[PDB]
Amino acid sequence: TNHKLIEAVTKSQLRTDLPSFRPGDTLRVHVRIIEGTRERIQVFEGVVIKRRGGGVSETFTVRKISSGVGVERTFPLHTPKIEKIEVKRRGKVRRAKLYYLRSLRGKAARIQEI
Amino acid sequence: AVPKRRTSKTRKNKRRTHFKISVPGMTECPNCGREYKLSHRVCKNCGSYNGEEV
Amino acid sequence: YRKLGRTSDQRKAMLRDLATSLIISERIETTEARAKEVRSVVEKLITLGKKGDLASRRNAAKTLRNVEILNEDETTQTALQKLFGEIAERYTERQGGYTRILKQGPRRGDGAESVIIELV
Amino acid sequence: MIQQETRLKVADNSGAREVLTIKVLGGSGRKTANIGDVIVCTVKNATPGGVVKKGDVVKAVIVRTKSGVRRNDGSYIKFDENACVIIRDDKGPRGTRIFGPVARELREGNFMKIVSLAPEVL
Amino acid sequence: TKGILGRKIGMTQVFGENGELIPVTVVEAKENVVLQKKTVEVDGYNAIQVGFEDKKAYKKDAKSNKYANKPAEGHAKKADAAPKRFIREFRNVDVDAYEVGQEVSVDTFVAGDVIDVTGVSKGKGFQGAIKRHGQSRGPMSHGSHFHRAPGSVGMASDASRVFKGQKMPGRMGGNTVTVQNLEVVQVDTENKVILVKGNVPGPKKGLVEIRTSIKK
RNA sequence: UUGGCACCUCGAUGUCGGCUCAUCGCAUCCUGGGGCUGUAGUCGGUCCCAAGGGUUGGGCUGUUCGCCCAUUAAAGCGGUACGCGAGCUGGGUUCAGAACGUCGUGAGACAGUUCGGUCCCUAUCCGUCGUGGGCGUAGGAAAUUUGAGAGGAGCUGUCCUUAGUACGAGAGGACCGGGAUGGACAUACCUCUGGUGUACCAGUUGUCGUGCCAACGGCAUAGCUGGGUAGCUAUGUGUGGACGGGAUAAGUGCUGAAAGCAUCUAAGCAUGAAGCCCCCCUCAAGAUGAGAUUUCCCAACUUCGGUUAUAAGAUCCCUCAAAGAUGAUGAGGUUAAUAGGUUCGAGGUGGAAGCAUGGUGACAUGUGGAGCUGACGAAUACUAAUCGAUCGAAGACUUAAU
Ligand SMILES: [Mg+2]
Ligand SMILES: [Mg+2]
Ligand SMILES: [Mg+2]
Ligand SMILES: [Mg+2]
Ligand SMILES: [Mg+2]
Ligand SMILES: [Mg+2]
Ligand SMILES: [Mg+2]
Ligand SMILES: [Mg+2]
Ligand SMILES: [Mg+2]
Ligand SMILES: [Mg+2]
Ligand SMILES: [Mg+2]
Ligand SMILES: [Mg+2]
Ligand SMILES: [Mg+2]
Ligand SMILES: [Mg+2]
Ligand SMILES: [Mg+2]
Ligand SMILES: [Mg+2]
Ligand SMILES: [Mg+2]
Ligand SMILES: [Zn+2]
Repeated sequence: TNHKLIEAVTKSQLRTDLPSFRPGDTLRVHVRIIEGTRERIQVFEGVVIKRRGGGVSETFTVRKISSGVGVERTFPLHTPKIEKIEVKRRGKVRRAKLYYLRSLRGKAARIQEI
Repeated sequence: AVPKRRTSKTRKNKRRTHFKISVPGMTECPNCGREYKLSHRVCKNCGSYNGEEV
Repeated sequence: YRKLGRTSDQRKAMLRDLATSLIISERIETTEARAKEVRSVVEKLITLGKKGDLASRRNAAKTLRNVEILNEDETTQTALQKLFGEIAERYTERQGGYTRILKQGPRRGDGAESVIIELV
Repeated sequence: MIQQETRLKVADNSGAREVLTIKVLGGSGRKTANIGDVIVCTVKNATPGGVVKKGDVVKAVIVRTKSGVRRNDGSYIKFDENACVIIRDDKGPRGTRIFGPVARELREGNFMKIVSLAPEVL
Repeated sequence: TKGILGRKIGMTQVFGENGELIPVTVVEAKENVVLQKKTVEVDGYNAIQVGFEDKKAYKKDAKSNKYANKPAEGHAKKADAAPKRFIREFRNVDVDAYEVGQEVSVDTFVAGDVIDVTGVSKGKGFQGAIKRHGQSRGPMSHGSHFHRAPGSVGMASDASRVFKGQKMPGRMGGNTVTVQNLEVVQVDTENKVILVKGNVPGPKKGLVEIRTSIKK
């Protein structure tokens, strides 16, 4: 394991609510932002590039194209701000870090579903 | 990179204190008592180390 | 880990040669560092001979050499055959420590520490 | 991590299409800039018949970068480009449209006409 | 104004009140025992020895700091406690609220209690002037032959010497460091642990002196 | 600075500028404190104290100087062989080649210009940065330590509020006081984002090999490519320069004479700067003035004087790192989890080999989040840290109090 004490301290910060997803698949992320007035909830619908880390330091970055501009939104997996994670597809992928998509945009960025 | 002054016998000898070598990590072999050997090493004579020939 | 006055590939080949030579000879006279590094190699190979699967032969052929040894029945045999057929059958209760070392003493030419390493 | 001699695309309609930075504003010895920060600039490429033409010196806001920004929740946001929007006094543009997405830190930066005109804040 | 010894274990994350991320450092402080209570009468300065990490007892033929030596075993018997591995004093702490043999706990501190941790930094070896003092590297092209060396050293005939505070290559290693104004986040008592916000000095398996801040 | 004199150097004192590294002065550029004002207020002028910190990036030029662009609190003046070439460069001047203008009958010449043009050295001494051994500190040892001293850090903007107040016709617009947030810098560290990551994982080309298919191996920059554990790191994460005290500087005052008054001074008293001594951080008892505390060890022979090995303690020697050029420091040394291996995991890669199945085939699917996995976590004596050896006290005299 990581460490018998690290794990036992940082257990409480974990979250078991969440699903099992992999880099490749298009998911949504219902972020719980705090705009300067109040709390809204905007969604970031994109494909997962990667997941790294172990434990509370697990992460996953998501990539969306808004208007020809590529966006890359990284998160900690165990935030309280992520109220919900929905999952649309399960994309087919032979790697774990889809960094080849950063150079590709359009018909070549297509992930094939299973 | 070139000395201006010769190095006296006094300085030569004051420097050649720590250049010596020490008594090795020597011990007896208990198979033969005498024929001192190196510690944690095989005995050349007895071929031994903890009783067993090698 | 450790580097032995050799670059990466030379180190790999030296280690494979030492492993294989050990498997053939059952004891070899070397320097202590090369011993201390090849014991890991050897012991992992013995573990593969104990697991005994085809995939384990295939993974140990990645690390052994194709050598031919004559048996005492005047018979032809390979390192890998010897390994998976004899050596892993000797150690079926022994859980590691398939190899020992004996510090011999300082070599004349280079002042190196010679050792003897065998698979008891 | 935006410096001198960085060329930034321009995310408005003011006439400028590529823009080169000169000095980052905020203090002395300031090496770099990042999202939300203001820069002096010059226009190396301009759209024909644009309001803001070639070789005009002008201020601008950094709107999006590859060397993105960290948030207090650990969330990061990066982009596939570097972009500017050109301004004057009152922290608002001399254009009227903004292209592509924009970051939230401009809210704290009081660039509110920009945030309102941006088609997607992120 | 208190004090406690520990071991740097490492670093993790933890989430605050508002989803705020927090980089945090784990410090295990078990087997903390007051041993000697110094006094202005006898030592001239009021202070408190504190032990850490109970270790093994006398052995006739011992060969390490594992097995405690007979002076130390006596020093601790005088407190009616076990021999100890790490000892340090704490002058800022008060005298009356500690007696000898008393066991300190992590529970002394509290969430939000501000501190300063002092520990022996990580060991970089013999290093050069750049790595060690943050100097600049000479140019790597244009016919240069000065890349990573320390530059000039002194001036000339006037000042035909090299001032003492000159900066040259040497041992970059384990220098004692105090980090100030760090915040205590959380405390765990089954595990006897202290979570500290930040980047405390020294390596893993390494002693750490946590104590209350002198400046506020 | 321009020069003068020609005292050192011609059996060699390397010569402009830039770079790296800083150091000092103050005739102070900013910030600090004050007086006068033709000081309404914001801003300013001028002078006084003040050297703690800071005092920018580019264009042109070999260029220093200088002009310009853009900022900044400010973009300081000078010295240090116009600081620093056994620390770099060598653009420029200053060798030999060549050419223009001009001079010269000519060879050739020009503080005229132009193209090109070899920058040697393994550091003896001092010095400096780090690191150890010897002895000493009146017994021998282990740990914790005060601090004579030394060193470091010492910066500053923008905003909000007081308050759109005081001021002023208005335009405009404070001090004081409180709070917040950044630039540069220093430091520690790697959970985060990124980098590397040559005994990690996978893909792939050519060629040769393991007898052939399959699978593997070697060479091709690690063959190339895509990710990447540990550690090392910044571009990343945290913190810092906080709040104050005492005595002073220019000054500002009270009392108060000498001099019936006046009068900050002569006696006396109070106040007063980012400055000084402290507070803060680190090293520190070789501080030969060698400190203190706590604990441990405490015989036998004697020429009588003194010895002796031995105790405590530490080393040799070995296994290793959190340490490291080597010594050393630290974890451990069989009454043993120090490293290796082994079994589990984390993290990483991303779906092994074989078999079967659908396809003419390239391939695809299932068995199966498969198999591999160097450094990280845990458990486990399987292997090696064997037996041993060496060093290491018996505490001088005097005086006084007991
Ligand atoms: Mg190769
Ligand atoms: Mg070079
Ligand atoms: Mg001479
Ligand atoms: Mg000479
Ligand atoms: Mg002055
Ligand atoms: Mg000069
Ligand atoms: Mg030179
Ligand atoms: Mg020069
Ligand atoms: Mg010359
Ligand atoms: Mg003529
Ligand atoms: Mg001339
Ligand atoms: Mg040429
Ligand atoms: Mg990192
Ligand atoms: Mg890590
Ligand atoms: Mg091949
Ligand atoms: Mg084949
Ligand atoms: Mg060949
Ligand atoms: Zn023997």
